[PDB]
Amino acid sequence: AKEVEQNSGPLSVPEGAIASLNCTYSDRGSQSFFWYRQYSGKSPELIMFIYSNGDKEDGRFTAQLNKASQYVSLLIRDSQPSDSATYLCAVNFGGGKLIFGQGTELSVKPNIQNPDPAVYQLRDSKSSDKSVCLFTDFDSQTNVSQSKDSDVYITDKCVLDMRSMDFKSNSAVAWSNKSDFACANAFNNSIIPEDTFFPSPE
Amino acid sequence: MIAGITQAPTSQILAAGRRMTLRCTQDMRHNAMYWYRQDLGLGLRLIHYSNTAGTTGKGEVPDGYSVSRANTDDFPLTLASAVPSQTSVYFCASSLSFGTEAFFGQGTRLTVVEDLNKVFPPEVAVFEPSEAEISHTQKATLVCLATGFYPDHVELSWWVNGKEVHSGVCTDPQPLKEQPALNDSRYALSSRLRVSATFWQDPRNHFRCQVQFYGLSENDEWTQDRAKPVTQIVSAEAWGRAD
Ligand SMILES: [Li+]
Repeated sequence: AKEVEQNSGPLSVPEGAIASLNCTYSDRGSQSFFWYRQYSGKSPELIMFIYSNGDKEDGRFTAQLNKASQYVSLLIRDSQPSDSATYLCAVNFGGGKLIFGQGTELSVKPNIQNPDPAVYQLRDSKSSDKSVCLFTDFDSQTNVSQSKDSDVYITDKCVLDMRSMDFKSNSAVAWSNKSDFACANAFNNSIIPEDTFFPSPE
Repeated sequence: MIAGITQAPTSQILAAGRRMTLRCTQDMRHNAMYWYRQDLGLGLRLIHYSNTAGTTGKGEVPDGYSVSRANTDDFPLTLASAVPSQTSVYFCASSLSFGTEAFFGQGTRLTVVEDLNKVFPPEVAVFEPSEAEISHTQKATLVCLATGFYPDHVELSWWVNGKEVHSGVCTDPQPLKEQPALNDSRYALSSRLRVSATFWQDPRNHFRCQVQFYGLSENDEWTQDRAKPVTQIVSAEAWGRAD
């Protein structure tokens, strides 16, 4: 990516809203324009192609090419959390090169219906001294910061979808093998909102 | 009935300085073939391309790699002397002709290591839903942790009563470093599976988190006390509990 350029993002879009992705390119020899979608740990798959100036519509996707202004764009109407992926602009150049942009990660944030932020402590199913902390049920604007202590591990948040209950929720996990660790040492006031339900494990 | 595009191997750990050829074959009679590497800041960068049998060209990052195109079917990528900066995810793609839709293979995770006994399989543990969650929400989240692995060549899946589930699952997109000050740090990855409290409460329900690790091949030499860190599956499991 140097003849084809994109912002890396991540771009954050509320569910239902229009997601807009843009890509620019060098005008010498550019023939055809592609949008690829790449899910995490998967391969890029073609969603749209365009070669003449104007709009092209396919379902919720709209591609727009303006060769004079040297951009190409993709609009995603009615965006769903399952649209969260990396979107890759690709351009065909004369002589054989298919050049990709750096990709824009789109995160489509679920509207959390009933935020119920909580941190729960879970025990290992196997006989051990081990537990993990689960921060869950928080709203989608919550930022989960990286640990500031080497031996305390804190994940980023992810969205799970219980499809048959029509229920989405956010969570992040923390754990530590430090002798004096409490879940609160990881999910502290820099992360958890006011009135987080933080029950003592029994 | 066509196999489509296939890359081989699917994973490789290489000692630095060794020669390596990544293979890509397609049975679609496609004329144009491409090799890309993908790295977290950089997106997909074209290494070499071949618009047609017998013609290859340099892409954006050709240094340290070569290709040939003796046949329509195949496009091999060769690393003459592997260096750590060649650690990447490699994608081969093909299109019918120059300019048509590119179809990508599955990708090859290649890690080039200076030291082979930095390589470790994951340990895997499942953590049972907390009673306070079950009481507060009538839902029950299980957590799987894969820890202590190097390099980051893992695939985590959940299996409920012998069948893979995707609903109510999310897994971290990137593993985290257990010791980020060390540039050879082992990794950890977590995943959740959330079910209704009544599903978790049924002692007939079996939950398994399975981690496929890609390690050293059967060819590679091993001299340490610990087991050879081969390509392997490590699992952990829990049964449902009424109480
Ligand atoms: Li909030």
